Amino acid sequence: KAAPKTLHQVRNVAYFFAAWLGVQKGYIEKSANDRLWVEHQRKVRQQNVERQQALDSIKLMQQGV
Amino acid sequence: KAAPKTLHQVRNVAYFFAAWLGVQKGYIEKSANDRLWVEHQRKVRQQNVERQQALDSIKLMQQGV
Amino acid sequence: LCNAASKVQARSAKKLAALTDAGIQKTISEHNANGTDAAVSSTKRYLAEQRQLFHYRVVRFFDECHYIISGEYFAQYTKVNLIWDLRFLTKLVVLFLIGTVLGRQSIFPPIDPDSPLVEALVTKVNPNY
Amino acid sequence: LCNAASKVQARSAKKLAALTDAGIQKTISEHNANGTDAAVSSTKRYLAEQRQLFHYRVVRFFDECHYIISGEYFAQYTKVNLIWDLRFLTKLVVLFLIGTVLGRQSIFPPIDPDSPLVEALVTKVNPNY
Amino acid sequence: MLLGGFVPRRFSQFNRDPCWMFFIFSVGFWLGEYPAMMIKYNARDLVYDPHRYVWSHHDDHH
Amino acid sequence: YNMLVFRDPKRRPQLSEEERAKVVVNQAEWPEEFKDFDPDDPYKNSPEIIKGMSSWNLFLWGVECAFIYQFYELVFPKSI
Ligand SMILES: CCCCCCCCCCCCCCCCCC(=O)OC[C@H](COP(=O)([O-])OCC(O)COP(=O)([O-])OC[C@@H](COC(=O)CCCCCCCCCCCCCCCCC)OC(=O)CCCCCCCCCCCCCCCCC)OC(=O)CCCCCCCCCCCCCCCCC
Ligand SMILES: CCCCCCCCCCCCCCCCCC(=O)OC[C@H](COP(=O)([O-])OCC(O)COP(=O)([O-])OC[C@@H](COC(=O)CCCCCCCCCCCCCCCCC)OC(=O)CCCCCCCCCCCCCCCCC)OC(=O)CCCCCCCCCCCCCCCCC
Ligand SMILES: CCCCCCCCCCCCCCCCCC(=O)OC[C@H](COP(=O)([O-])OCC(O)COP(=O)([O-])OC[C@@H](COC(=O)CCCCCCCCCCCCCCCCC)OC(=O)CCCCCCCCCCCCCCCCC)OC(=O)CCCCCCCCCCCCCCCCC
Ligand SMILES: CCCCCCCCCCCCCCCCCC(=O)OC[C@H](COP(=O)([O-])OCC(O)COP(=O)([O-])OC[C@@H](COC(=O)CCCCCCCCCCCCCCCCC)OC(=O)CCCCCCCCCCCCCCCCC)OC(=O)CCCCCCCCCCCCCCCCC
Ligand SMILES: CCCCCCCCCCCCCCCCCC(=O)OC[C@H](COP(=O)([O-])OCC[N+](C)(C)C)OC(=O)CCCCCCCCCCCCCCCCC
Ligand SMILES: CCCCCCCC/C=C\CCCCCCCC(=O)O[C@H](COC(=O)CCCCCCC/C=C/CCCCCCCC)COP(=O)(O)OCCN
Ligand SMILES: CCCCCCCC/C=C\CCCCCCCC(=O)O[C@H](COC(=O)CCCCCCC/C=C/CCCCCCCC)COP(=O)(O)OCCN
Repeated sequence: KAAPKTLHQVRNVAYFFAAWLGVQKGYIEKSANDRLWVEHQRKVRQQNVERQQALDSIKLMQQGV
Repeated sequence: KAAPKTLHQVRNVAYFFAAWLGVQKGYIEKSANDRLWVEHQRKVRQQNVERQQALDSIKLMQQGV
Repeated sequence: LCNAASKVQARSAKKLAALTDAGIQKTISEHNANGTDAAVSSTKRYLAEQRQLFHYRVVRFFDECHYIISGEYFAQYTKVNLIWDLRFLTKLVVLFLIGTVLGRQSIFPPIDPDSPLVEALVTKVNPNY
Repeated sequence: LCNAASKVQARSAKKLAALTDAGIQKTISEHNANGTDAAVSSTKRYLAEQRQLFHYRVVRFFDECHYIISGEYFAQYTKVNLIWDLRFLTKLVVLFLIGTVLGRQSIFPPIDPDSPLVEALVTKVNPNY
Repeated sequence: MLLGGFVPRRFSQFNRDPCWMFFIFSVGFWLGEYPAMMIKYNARDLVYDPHRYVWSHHDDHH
Repeated sequence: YNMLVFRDPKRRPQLSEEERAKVVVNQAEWPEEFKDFDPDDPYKNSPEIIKGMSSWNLFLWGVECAFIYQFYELVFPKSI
């Protein structure tokens, strides 16, 4: 059993590992972006609620009970 | 040269043709949707222009020259 | 980290020795003696054969087309041929659906601007996707 | 529609007869006599061989890992090995980039909500895409 | 009572008996319907119904 | 052996060791289906019901049927 003249199997494994690592990088980036957008939407809804509350308060003052 | 016992090549060609036809269907659908959206955006811009012109006309009347 | 690697190598060696195929064992022994890779050589041989058989595929396709068009295929039609044709039809249908999905680059049909579902597009949590 | 088909079949037949490979011609003759397909048989043989060589691949991988780790690979390092390693590095880089693109499912990085480019997302001509 | 009958040794033998052929077809259906649901129900273009808050089963059964 | 809960039946030996040792095995008389017979894999050489139809092909057929069942409405939707 002589020494291997080629390293094809190791190269294939390394190819798979590199592709997997790239996939992990992309997944992490996408997940972070999704979390950021979720927080932004939550803030938008909170601002809308505050605006509606302010409008209701002004209408209540106009009612003058 | 006996008659063929299998029709593998014809089946492969038919597989390719079916996939191609499906691709054509999807492409046609997407193109129609894109044209519809382009027309909708053009109409939106036209409506915005008309609204701006109406606002300018009202402001001109307020100017009263 | 090393014991696991040794165990996996031992298991693969046992399975490789277990097989009783004369050709496979002969090729493995020859490549081990020469230090080359048997699997890669097999892949190259297969690709070479396919490269040299392209026009054979074309000729076979034309021969099969003549056989079907001549009506000789349906003369000896049997239940097995019916089963094969049903498999063929199923593959055609699934390929057509996949082709449509890829063609429009979307699982679902796109929404028209006049549809009331446009609001859903406007209210996307992440507009990037 | 028919003359073109006949011409293509004739050209493929001429090319098939032209090749001077004893094994290919022998296989073609045998399959023609039996009425079977040579290309499909070759594909099945290749798949069977690969199925029977999986553990051979594993053993070769471990042997190559031992060869590299032992330092014997670098003892006989030559320019050809350098060329192969450069090819290997290039493939690794391109695969990493492709993997990132697929992982985020977008050619370009997604836009953050606080970025000023969000307007572009809002002003999409076709929100479906 | 599970007393006897044809028993394939491995996957490749499921084609040696019509009944096991139908069984493996059914298993393929069963296991392949899950990836289909993954692709269909996690699609990018899938959009929640805008009127999903108009009505729900939770209010109805309550 | 077992395939899930289905266990392969095994014939109990009926001959004693002394009588068994005197038996002369002649596989030439055995059917081609059962030569080099192995209790752990008696159907290795058994013929296929349909020539060229592999188990993987049927598995893939079922998977394709499931994909059709789930995706046909995406391409040919129908109104209520
Ligand atoms: C939105 C659109 C975006 C578009 C972007 C752009 C698109 C591309 C455009 C073009 C760009 C330029 C061209 C680039 C080409 C690059 C590819 C190329 O040429 O490849 C040839 C190259 C071989 O070329 P070579 O060296 O010249 O070959 C010499 C001989 O021919 C060798 O002959 P042979 O006999 O060896 O032939 C077999 C060989 C050749 O076969 C092929 O050719 C394969 C197919 C080639 C194309 C691959 C493209 C990959 C692109 C990304 C992924 C896309 C999907 C691919 C689907 C492939 C399905 C098979 O097979 C392989 O390559 C085998 C690779 C797989 C190895 C598996 C081993 C895994 C071991 C894991 C162990 C883990 C242990 C952990 C223990 C931990 C303990 C603590 O093969 C590869 O690079 C293979 C890459 C495979 C990557 C797969 C990644 C999958 C995703 C990650 C995994 C996720 C699931 C599993 C996770 C499990 C948990 C970890
Ligand atoms: C005569 C004129 C000459 C040129 C004159 C000067 C220039 C004039 C200008 C025009 C030049 C045109 C281009 C040059 C010709 C190229 C074709 C050629 O000759 O190839 C022969 C070549 C055989 O030559 P060989 O040296 O005997 O090779 C031995 C074996 O290949 C074995 O090789 P190996 O031992 O190195 O093996 C390496 C390893 C490595 O093998 C591989 O990695 C296989 C390749 C994988 C794909 C990578 C990308 C390929 C490139 C695509 C983009 C090309 C852009 C540029 C094209 C320009 C065309 C004008 O192989 C494997 O492990 C086996 C592969 C198994 C995996 C199969 C599955 C692949 C899945 C791919 C997944 C990714 C898809 C994308 C989406 C993914 C989404 C997740 O045949 C092929 O294998 C061709 C396959 C690809 C065909 C399509 C290529 C693109 C279109 C070419 C059009 C050419 C028109 C010419 C008309 C002439 C009329 C008279
Ligand atoms: C957004 C995400 C969406 C995800 C959706 C879901 C994704 C899928 C999930 C899973 C779903 C369930 C599973 C379904 C599996 C279906 C596929 C399958 O099983 O395949 C096996 C099946 C064979 O199985 P079998 O019958 O058991 O084979 C028996 C033996 O093993 C046979 O062994 P063999 O020795 O024959 O082995 C070779 C054989 C096997 O090779 C393979 O296995 C191929 C790869 C299999 C997977 C293919 C998937 C296709 C899906 C759609 C496309 C995606 C990209 C695929 C990239 C493939 C790259 C190679 O090769 C072929 O099959 C060759 C097919 C190509 C034939 C090319 C002939 C073209 C002639 C054109 C002449 C035009 C003349 C016009 C004259 C007009 C005059 C007026 O092969 C196919 O079905 C091949 C389909 C190829 C479709 C290609 C369509 C490309 C797009 C259209 C063309 C556009 C560019 C060109 C236009 C030119 C202008 C016209
Ligand atoms: C022992 C227990 C067994 C199960 C008992 C019941 C249940 C118990 C639980 C376990 C169940 C596991 C599932 C059943 C086993 C399946 C694998 C198998 O045995 O294959 C035999 C078979 C070898 O034995 P054979 O029966 O003699 O087959 C001969 C040949 O297959 C030749 O076949 P042929 O002559 O009929 O040829 C047909 C034709 C047809 O071949 C093909 O076309 C190849 C397949 C193409 C893809 C089609 C879809 C495949 C299914 C994907 C989704 C699977 C979901 C369900 C999986 C559930 C798994 C639990 O072949 C070709 O033309 C060659 C294909 C060359 C093209 C390659 C490129 C393909 C690209 C595909 C494009 C689409 C990509 C997606 C994105 C596209 C975007 C545009 O191996 C293979 O060839 C399959 C290799 C792949 C293995 C992975 C399959 C999926 C995951 C399986 C997990 C297994 C777990 C087992 C647990 C055991 C623990 C120790
Ligand atoms: C002049 C003559 C002209 C002739 C022109 C002929 C043109 C023919 C065009 C193609 C027709 C294709 C018809 C078939 C496909 C129909 C698809 C369809 O309607 O699907 C919708 C239906 C579904 O309808 P649906 O859309 O209401 O269901 C969706 C349901 N939800 C929403 C819950 C998901 O799809 C199916 O039911 C698919 C079932 C499988 C189909 C394939 C069966 C193959 C055989 C398998 C059984 C046998 C196995 C044996 C194994 C063991 C052997 C020993
Ligand atoms: C993960 C990738 C999976 C790959 C599967 C690919 C399947 C595709 C099947 C259908 C293809 C035809 C579709 C027809 C419509 C395409 C339109 C188009 O370009 O769409 C782009 C996507 O197009 C691309 O990015 C790809 C363009 C072409 C890529 C070519 C790939 C490499 C080809 C090499 C060819 C080499 C020579 C071979 C010759 C063969 C033919 C003779 C996105 O469009 P929108 O998002 O709406 O607009 C974006 C800007 N607002
Ligand atoms: C044209 C197809 C090209 C195919 C190339 C595929 C390359 C993919 C490489 C990366 C994969 C991992 C990505 C991780 C992140 C995914 C997140 C997600 O779900 O995104 C979906 C993409 O998900 C999918 O559609 C695919 C889901 C999984 C598909 C599974 C494929 C088939 C698996 C077969 C399993 C059978 C058993 C095998 C066992 C092996 C392992 C033990 C898109 O929607 P989003 O925009 O993110 O948000 C949706 C919310 N409205």
